[PDB]
Amino acid sequence: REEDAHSNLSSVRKKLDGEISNLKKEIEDLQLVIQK
Amino acid sequence: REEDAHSNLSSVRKKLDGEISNLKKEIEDLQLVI
Repeated sequence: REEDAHSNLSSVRKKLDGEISNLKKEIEDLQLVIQK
Repeated sequence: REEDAHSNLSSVRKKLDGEISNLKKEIEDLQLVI
């Protein structure tokens, strides 16, 4: 149960960590466009 | 081990859901001026 449950969770975490990194990064790009 | 790890995961997971939604909110609000 809890190996697969650890995997199910950690794969969700792999989506959650991925998005959050695209979010922090695409903000940086966006601000480099914004800067005036 | 794996139950405390279940907690170590779900705590971080809740910290993720939180921080994801902060960032996602602000972006979505900000886009509304373009």
